Amino acid sequence: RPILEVPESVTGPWKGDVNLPCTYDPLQGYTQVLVKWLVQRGSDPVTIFLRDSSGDHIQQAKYQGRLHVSHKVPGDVSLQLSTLEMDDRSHYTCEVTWQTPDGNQVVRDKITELRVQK
Amino acid sequence: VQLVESGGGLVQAGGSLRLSCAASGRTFSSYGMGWFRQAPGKEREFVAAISPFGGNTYYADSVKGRFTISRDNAKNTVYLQMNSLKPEDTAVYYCAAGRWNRYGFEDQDNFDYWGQGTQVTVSS
Repeated sequence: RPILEVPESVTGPWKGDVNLPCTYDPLQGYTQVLVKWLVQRGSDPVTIFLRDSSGDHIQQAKYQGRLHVSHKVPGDVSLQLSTLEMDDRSHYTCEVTWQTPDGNQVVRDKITELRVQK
Repeated sequence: VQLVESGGGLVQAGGSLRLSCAASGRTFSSYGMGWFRQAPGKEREFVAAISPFGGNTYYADSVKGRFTISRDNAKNTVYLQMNSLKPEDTAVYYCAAGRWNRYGFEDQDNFDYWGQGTQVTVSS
């Protein structure tokens, strides 16, 4: 522990919307300092979303205006993608970094496969 | 997903063994695979891991330069070549599978599937 809770795969309808669940149980002392969602490009995970102390940042142009990440509940950083294209099919990684009172950082990630249907 | 280990047994210090682990399913390449070990009276500890996709490899510091992990995705098989074996390497070795990518591969809670283990004994 901690671990992220992310399904092995999700489906979304072509031209519709999809939610990629990424949840965790908040732990006493583990302050969330970074959230990233990444898309797998061969051997390279590529950041598409970053949440840091300055706010939310969409890091790949093709997701601009189509990407939201939950923020209202501690431990729910699920990703929502709208107007799905067939070219959105990929493996997506949820990655959360926590910092403990001593300054140590702990990182966890987990992969889901997004399939776009119909 | 079922995981089945092969290999193991008795070897002399300085010798070597190859362990293997076969996985069911059809999405093997997207799983990170790991090896863990447990000696009697001690807790289970990380040995090596290999990431999904590009297959980055990670090793406990005490096995770096001695053990090598690799995978054959067309065979759903992960291998552990344990060279330069020492009596301190005596333990039951377990293969495991999870959906981590670059982080958390040392944390046993990050692996959802486990084999029953194979015993390795290194005699001096």
